[PDB]
Amino acid sequence: MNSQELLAIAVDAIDNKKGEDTISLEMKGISDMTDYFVVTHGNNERQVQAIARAVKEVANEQNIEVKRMEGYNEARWILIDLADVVVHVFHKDERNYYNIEKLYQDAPLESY
Amino acid sequence: TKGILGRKIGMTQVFGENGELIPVTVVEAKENVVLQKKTVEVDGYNAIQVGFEDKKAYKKDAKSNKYANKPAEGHAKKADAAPKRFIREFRNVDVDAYEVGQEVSVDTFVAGDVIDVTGVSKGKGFQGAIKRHGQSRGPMSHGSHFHRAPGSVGMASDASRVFKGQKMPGRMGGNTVTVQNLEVVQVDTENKVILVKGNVPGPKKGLVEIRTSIKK
Amino acid sequence: MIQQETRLKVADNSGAREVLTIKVLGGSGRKTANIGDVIVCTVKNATPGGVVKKGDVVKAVIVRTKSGVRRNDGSYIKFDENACVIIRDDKGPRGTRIFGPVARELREGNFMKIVSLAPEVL
Amino acid sequence: GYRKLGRTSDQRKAMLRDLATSLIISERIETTEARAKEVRSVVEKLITLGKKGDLASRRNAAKTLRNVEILNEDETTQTALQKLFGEIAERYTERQGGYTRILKQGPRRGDGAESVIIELV
Amino acid sequence: MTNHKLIEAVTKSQLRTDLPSFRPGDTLRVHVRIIEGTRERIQVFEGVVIKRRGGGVSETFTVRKISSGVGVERTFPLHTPKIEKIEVKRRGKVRRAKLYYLR
Amino acid sequence: AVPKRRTSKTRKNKRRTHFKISVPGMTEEYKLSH
RNA sequence: AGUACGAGAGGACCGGGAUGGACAUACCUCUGGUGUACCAGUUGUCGUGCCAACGGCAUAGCUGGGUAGCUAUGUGUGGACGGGAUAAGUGCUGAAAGCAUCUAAGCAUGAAGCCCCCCUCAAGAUGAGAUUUCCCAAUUAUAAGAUCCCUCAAAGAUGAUGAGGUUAAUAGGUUCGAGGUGGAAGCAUGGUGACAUGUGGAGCUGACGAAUACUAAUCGAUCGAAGACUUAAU
RNA sequence: UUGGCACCUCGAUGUCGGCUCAUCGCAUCCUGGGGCUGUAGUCGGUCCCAAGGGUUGGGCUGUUCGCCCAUUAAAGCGGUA
Ligand SMILES: [K+]
Ligand SMILES: [Mg+2]
Ligand SMILES: [Mg+2]
Ligand SMILES: [Mg+2]
Ligand SMILES: [Mg+2]
Ligand SMILES: [Mg+2]
Ligand SMILES: [Mg+2]
Repeated sequence: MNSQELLAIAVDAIDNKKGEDTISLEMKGISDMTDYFVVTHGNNERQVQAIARAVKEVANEQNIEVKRMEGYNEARWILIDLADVVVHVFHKDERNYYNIEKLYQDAPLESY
Repeated sequence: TKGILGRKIGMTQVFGENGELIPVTVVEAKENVVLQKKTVEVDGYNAIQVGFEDKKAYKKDAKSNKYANKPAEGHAKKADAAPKRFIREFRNVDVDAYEVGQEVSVDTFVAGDVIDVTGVSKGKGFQGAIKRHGQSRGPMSHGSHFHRAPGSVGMASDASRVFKGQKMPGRMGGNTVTVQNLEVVQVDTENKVILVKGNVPGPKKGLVEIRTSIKK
Repeated sequence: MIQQETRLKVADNSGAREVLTIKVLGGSGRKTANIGDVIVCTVKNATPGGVVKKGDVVKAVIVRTKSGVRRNDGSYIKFDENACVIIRDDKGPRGTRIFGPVARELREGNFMKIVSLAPEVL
Repeated sequence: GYRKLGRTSDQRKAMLRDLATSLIISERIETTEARAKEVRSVVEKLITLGKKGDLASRRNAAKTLRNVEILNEDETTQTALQKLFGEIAERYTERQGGYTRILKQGPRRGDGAESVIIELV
Repeated sequence: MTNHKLIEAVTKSQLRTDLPSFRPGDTLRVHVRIIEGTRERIQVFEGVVIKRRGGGVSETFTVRKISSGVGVERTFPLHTPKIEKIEVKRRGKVRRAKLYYLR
Repeated sequence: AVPKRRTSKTRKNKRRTHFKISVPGMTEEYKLSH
């Protein structure tokens, strides 16, 4: 198994579930904790459970385990992690508050 | 089941497969022999009487326990042995097996089994009431004369006696304790050693008693 | 270790700088807390201009200690000060940007949002 | 070892240094049992420096042996330090340790204390 | 440790003869392998040697570093399999054998 | 902390059963001067 | 396991673990605390008309560290499940009075509670038990067998328990190792100098380990059994 | 519990809280069984069986008690000069 052969599938169920600015970052020459990140955001409190409840299955297709869904019920910022891919499900505006992309502005990024 | 006797030697550690540390004691177990198989028709219980360490033979001006005596010597050679120092009976073990005069090898213990250990404690002399039973000590400033002492003992002119199961000073130490459900790590055969995960009672050079667990 | 009437510090961009511990969230008469532990605090010193003023009770999380943690591989890690980070109802941080390292034990502690943001994990 | 003898450190370190010296001069003394099971050791570690005889041992054969006692044997004068490396060392050049010998006399009158002799061999 | 030699014999095939030498105050690097999944990477720790005790399998040391203002320390066993290698790259002079004046 | 009664003549003497002394050894008279 | 059930959302039964808080017990391999006969550093003043290499007292003269040993804030187990029945409460045949009905002749059911299962002490249990082997007379000596007495701790207020007594490795010492300190003295190069380098991971080392009869466990004394009687079977 | 009576004790029965220790009782605060209902589900409410074990740290005034922030499966009422 390998990561780069597993991120075109990672952008899959989040454009299926109609994610927006669904970009992806890498951390090869950055960090030693996780390879690549994926990012998104969503509008409605209803709309934020289905984006990531899907990812539960899609990790069971390759049969990699999931360990936590933080703020899932609260439905504000949610994080399913895999040590190679991460699904940061955001809100319409909290994306701007934390502003992920510019902390790691020095990130080779790719749009999808 | 199965049971072997031996001496506690020391304590060290080993590295597992995942580099994890596992702490271990080191049990030596040589020269065990069976000396009397039992019966229900005679005693009322089946068992296996076993003896562990060798000693010397009868002597005329004999003034130790190194050199054996005649009643002992008349019990070793019966089952074709030498005089044995320590003796114990094991009662929870199958008796159709274990013929007489043989030896008992550590090899009957695999690595990864489960056991329970039984031995003596260490000696503390005449000790108080808060090292022993472990209970609160009193103030040391603000004008106080109660520091390390057992406060009260009774109530009043009702129940003017003092009940029996009461906590006072005295002696704690060489009592019989057991430990349940430890693990077998590794089993040498030449040096005749068995290793156990965890620490077990007694002092060094003491005596240890090993047996299979009964629980699930 | 972190117990009642203990003064940690703060390592986030949320105004509160120093705090005072007054509880630990176990419950059977618990009397300490190490890394990975949700607690209750107040503030005793802030910065002018921010989002968490002085006199506000809040819950908070450890990230560093003088006493370390006993890794199962037979390894130990002890820092040279203490530190804390302030959180919210949604199990996530008040501010945004983390300062100073943290400890890897926070990955299996559902604090992945904070390793998601911090310079040096170690 | 490890005996205190009802005498605190600063006192015991000076009582065991007088015993080691006055013994050597007369080779035979009369003490209680306990003390002579402790100069059983201090003085046996003190000939083992006298067989070397080097310049360094004389420097550690003075940090326990006692101040220069101007002896007077037959028409002479010595020091307890130019008697220990010249004379005892030469008698005892071919044995191993064990050159002391304890001997039990009776008790005393006043305090009821076992009395023993100690000499060299 | 020749007591009766039964403990320093069993614990013989858990040693390793791969590791260079080092006294206190001798900078060196430490290539751990860290397992957080099906397979994971290395993540060096670098620093300066302050402590070393013991003998046998239970022989330890520790190293100090500063990292973005804060100090940190990690102490390791010498014979564990995690530690791929050790790389001593500098050497010094001191008069102590436990170093704590570094805080 | 103070005696409430008198001690009889018996209880005084039932108590001194063990309040005696002992004998030396006997080597041929010669002392056991090991 | 979103299945029984729930108007759907919600939600068990089932039964699987994973990780914990308080509490109770053994231990010292790790992390750490002490360590007053161990190792370096360092000020003041007395002792050698001084060189400082040494000692004494000044909280152990102060400071940095620390072996054996006892310790927790450290290191590992434990709580039981499982069964025998019993409260309320669920029932079935079944009479009462046809039918009825859980109690009346009957009879399954079912609570962390109760006795049994797990750990510890126990035959002065005068109801004083059960095996195994060893010892056997001319009041009377003495046998198996123990105690006095001397060397010591894995034990210990004192008694007692335990290891060993010259066919002997018990404690000490001597010769080798470990762990700890952190590079002696003394000569030799370099610096005007106080200093730093090299000969040399040096030298010293209390309590832990081994080997070795050089010292002493000498000498010698004292207690100590000789199977009753019927009434049966032999 | 506030009391009534004045039977022992005045040639001495010599003291309200809190600290240290513990011990019994249920008319049960939590856990454990169940019945009942408007308990659809949850959440309860009500009465029934049950004492094996369990039952928190701190601020103000003397504080016995009282009020208040903060946690907890729960933060029990009475006896024993
Ligand atoms: K208080
Ligand atoms: Mg006073
Ligand atoms: Mg005598
Ligand atoms: Mg003076
Ligand atoms: Mg009244
Ligand atoms: Mg009244
Ligand atoms: Mg009247």
